[PDB]
Amino acid sequence: TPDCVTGKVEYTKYNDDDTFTVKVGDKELFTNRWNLQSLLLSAQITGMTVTIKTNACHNGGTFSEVIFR
Amino acid sequence: TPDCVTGKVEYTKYNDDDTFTVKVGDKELFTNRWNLQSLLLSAQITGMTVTIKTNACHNGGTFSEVIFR
Amino acid sequence: TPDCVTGKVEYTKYNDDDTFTVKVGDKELFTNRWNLQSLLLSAQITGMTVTIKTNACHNGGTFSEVIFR
Amino acid sequence: TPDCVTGKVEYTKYNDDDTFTVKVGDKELFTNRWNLQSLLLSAQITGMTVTIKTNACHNGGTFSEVIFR
Amino acid sequence: TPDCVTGKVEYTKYNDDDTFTVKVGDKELFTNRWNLQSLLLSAQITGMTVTIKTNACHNGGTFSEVIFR
Repeated sequence: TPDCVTGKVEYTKYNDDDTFTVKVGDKELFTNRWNLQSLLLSAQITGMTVTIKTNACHNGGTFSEVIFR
Repeated sequence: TPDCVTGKVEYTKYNDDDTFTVKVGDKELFTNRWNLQSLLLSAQITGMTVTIKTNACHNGGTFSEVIFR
Repeated sequence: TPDCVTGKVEYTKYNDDDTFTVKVGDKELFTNRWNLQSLLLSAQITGMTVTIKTNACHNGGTFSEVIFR
Repeated sequence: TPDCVTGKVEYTKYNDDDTFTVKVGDKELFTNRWNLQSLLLSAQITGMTVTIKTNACHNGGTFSEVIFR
Repeated sequence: TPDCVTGKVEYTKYNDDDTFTVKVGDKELFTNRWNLQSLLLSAQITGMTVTIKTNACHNGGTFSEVIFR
């Protein structure tokens, strides 16, 4: 899957539909994977660099693959 | 959903009905989303600025949307 | 419900019946709410001041309401 | 349940069966309590001293009661 | 289960099939145990040494047993 954005997690958002948004690089993207919520907030808090890979690489686009570096 | 309040989490409260209350800005708001409890306590502990988004923007109002910065 | 004790968590204990005990101020109290276990351990580790609210405000009293500050 | 051993968690072992071995002081002890399992991991991650309470205080002994200090 | 690799977690990856991959030593290994995800990211974050035990000890192999040190 192509890299979409890489960078520290700028901010995150818990959404009303229970999905979870991250702003990384130039994009907000959201995931419907419950498991990723804790992981991504941890990554935000600790300032980890993450790479979000998705074919739907647009603002508001969906993702389910993350590399934590 | 419009922003309701933004600030550090002044305190949180675990309620007898197992809902979870946050005090942010000038409002106590509560959520019954279990996923949010650990996210909100982490945001409080680490001193994140959160924005609670809700249409019940008044004391005692319910919410299910949060930005963590 | 009335405040019972306020202070840092002195220690916590996971009990054989799967309830969870905290010591705050001069009182040892316990809760049967699963949700509170990780929250209370996190409060303890991070040095948060908690207020345990309960009408059973005595050693061995049960509680299900906590303010984390 | 009497004290068995007090110390920092030397290692934790998540087993195939999903049981959870912990080594504290010179004792390797197993527990089947999933929640207690994740509290121990948090304790080890953050450097907490714990007291494992059990009558079966030998390698391979079981427990279900811990004091997090 | 026999030892596969021992080392710090170099990076981790959340996969589209909801399994989680760790790079330790010269191996990428993945697990389907949800519970291990947070613990493995934590080990990565804190620089903990892990020992992954599996018979599938080869790049891309699966695992379900870990010792956190």
